[PDB]
Amino acid sequence: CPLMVKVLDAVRGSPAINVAMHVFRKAADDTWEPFASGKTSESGELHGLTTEEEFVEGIYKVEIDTKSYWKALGISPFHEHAEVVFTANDSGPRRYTIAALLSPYSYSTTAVVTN
Amino acid sequence: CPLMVKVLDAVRGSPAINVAMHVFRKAADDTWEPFASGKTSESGELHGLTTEEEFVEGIYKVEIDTKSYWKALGISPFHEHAEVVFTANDSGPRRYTIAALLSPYSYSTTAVVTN
Amino acid sequence: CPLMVKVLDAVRGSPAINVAMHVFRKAADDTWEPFASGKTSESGELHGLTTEEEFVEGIYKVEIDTKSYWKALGISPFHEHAEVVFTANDSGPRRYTIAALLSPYSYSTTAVVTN
Amino acid sequence: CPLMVKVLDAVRGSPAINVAMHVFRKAADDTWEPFASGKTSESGELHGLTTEEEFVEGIYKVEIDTKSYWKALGISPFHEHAEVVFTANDSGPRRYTIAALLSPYSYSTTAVVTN
Ligand SMILES: O=C(O)c1cc(Cl)c2oc3ccccc3c(=O)c2c1
Ligand SMILES: O=C(O)c1cc(Cl)c2oc3ccccc3c(=O)c2c1
Ligand SMILES: [Ca+2]
Ligand SMILES: [Ca+2]
Ligand SMILES: [Ca+2]
Ligand SMILES: [Ca+2]
Repeated sequence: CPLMVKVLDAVRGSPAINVAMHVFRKAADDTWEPFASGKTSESGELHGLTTEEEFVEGIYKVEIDTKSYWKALGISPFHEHAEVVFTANDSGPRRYTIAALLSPYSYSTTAVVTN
Repeated sequence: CPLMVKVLDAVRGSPAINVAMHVFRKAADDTWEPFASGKTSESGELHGLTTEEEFVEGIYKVEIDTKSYWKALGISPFHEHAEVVFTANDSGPRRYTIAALLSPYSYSTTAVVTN
Repeated sequence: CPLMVKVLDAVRGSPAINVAMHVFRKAADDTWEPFASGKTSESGELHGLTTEEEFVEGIYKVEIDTKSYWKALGISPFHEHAEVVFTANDSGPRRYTIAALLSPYSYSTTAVVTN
Repeated sequence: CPLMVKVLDAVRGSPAINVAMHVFRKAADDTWEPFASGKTSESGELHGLTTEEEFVEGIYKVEIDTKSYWKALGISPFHEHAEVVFTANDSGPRRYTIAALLSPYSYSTTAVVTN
C-alpha cells in the first residue's frame, strides 16, 4: 500500500486511536470524490487505504476528523478537521506516510516519501 | 480586525511574504462561498480581511497558497495548499490569529483566540 | 530589542503568560554563563532581554520553564523545559524572534532572523 | 529497549539518516553525564540506546546534532542542536519514542509514551 496515515496526540503523548478520516480524489470538474476511508488503529495508524494500481497521479485530500477525537476526550478544539491536500507524483517507487500531530488549537502535518 | 493570518518560512527563518490566501464561508446549502482574500505583507501578515459586522458565526476555511510560494523559491513542495477549517464566533465574537509555519514537506497551523 | 521570545499555548489557543526563561551564553571555558532572564507578558512575549551592545557574537541558550507553566494548569508534561541553542551575530548583528509553541507532550521552536 | 529516537527531515520529506545524538543523565551535582549515543539508521530511527534495567527514573537530555545534518546538505541552520530534556517516570510499563521533526529554522519534538 502506497499511502499510510499516522495520527498522534500531543496532549496525552500517545497515538490517536479511533480517528476517522476520508480520502478524496479531485475530479475533472474540481469536485472531491470519495476514494477511501477508515479509522486509526491502536497504534494511531491507518493502513490499507489503497493499492499501487488504484493510486494514480492526481490531487488527493485527506480529511481527518480531529474535532470528534477531541470531543470524545472532553476538550474543546479549534479546527473542524485536519486537511492534507497534495499531488501524488510518479518519480520512481514511492510510498507516502502522512503524519498528523494533534493539539486542540494546533496541528502539524508532515509527509515522509520513501522509495 | 477579528481575523488575521500570519505565515512563516521555516527554511529561511523569515516571514513568508506575498503568500496568497482565500477565505470561504460554508453556506446553508453546504457549499463554500467566497468570503475574503489577500496576500501577506513584508511582515508575513495579512490584516483587514473582514469586519466585526461581516464576520458572523459560521464555518470558515482559509486556503493558503503554499505551493506557489515554494515554487517561486525553486522548491517543489508536498502540499497543494495549507487549509484551516474552523467554526467562528459560536459563543459570541472573538478575535482570531491563525499562524501557518511552512516547510516544503510539513506545515503547522495554530490559532490564538481572544475575547 | 535584538532578542525577543514569544510563547504560545496550543491547548488553550492563547499566549502562554508568565512563563519564566533564562538565557545563557557559552563562555571561553565552555561553561554556560548567565546572560539574561525574564517572564512572558500577557501577550506571551518577553521583550527587553538585552541590547545591541551587550548581545555580542556567541552561542546562546534559552531555557524556557515549560514544566512550571503546565503544572500550574494541572497538567504533568513530558519535558522539563524547552531549550533553544543557537549561534548569534556570526555575520554581524541580527534581530532574533524565537517562538515556542507548547503542548504537554510536544513543542516546537522557530526563529525569525532579520537584518 | 524503553527509549527510541526518530528524526525526520521536513525539507526533503524523508527520514533524517546518519544524525548523531548523545543521551545524558543528570547527576546529583547537576552536571550531565554521558549515558548513551548513536546515529540514526536509514529509517531515521535510533534503537537500542539502553535497557529496562539501566533506564531508571531521573532527568535525561537527548542532544541531537542537527547542525551537522544541515551542514552536510549545504543548508544554513539556526540551531546548534536539538535538545530534549525530560524526566523518566515509572507509571506502569512504559516505552518512550521521541520524534524530532527538523527544518533549518525550526524543529518540533514530541514524545509518544506507550504501555
Ligand atoms: O509574532 C511573531 O513575530 C512570531 C514569530 C514566530 Cl518565530 C512565530 O512562530 C510561530 C511558530 C508556530 C506557531 C506560531 C508562531 C507564531 O505565532 C510566531 C509569531
Ligand atoms: O513512528 C513513531 O513511533 C513516531 C513517533 C512520533 Cl512521537 C512521531 O512524531 C512525529 C511528529 C511530527 C511529525 C511526524 C512524527 C512521526 O512520524 C512520529 C512517528
Ligand atoms: Ca509525472
Ligand atoms: Ca452559537
Ligand atoms: Ca563571525
Ligand atoms: Ca514515581
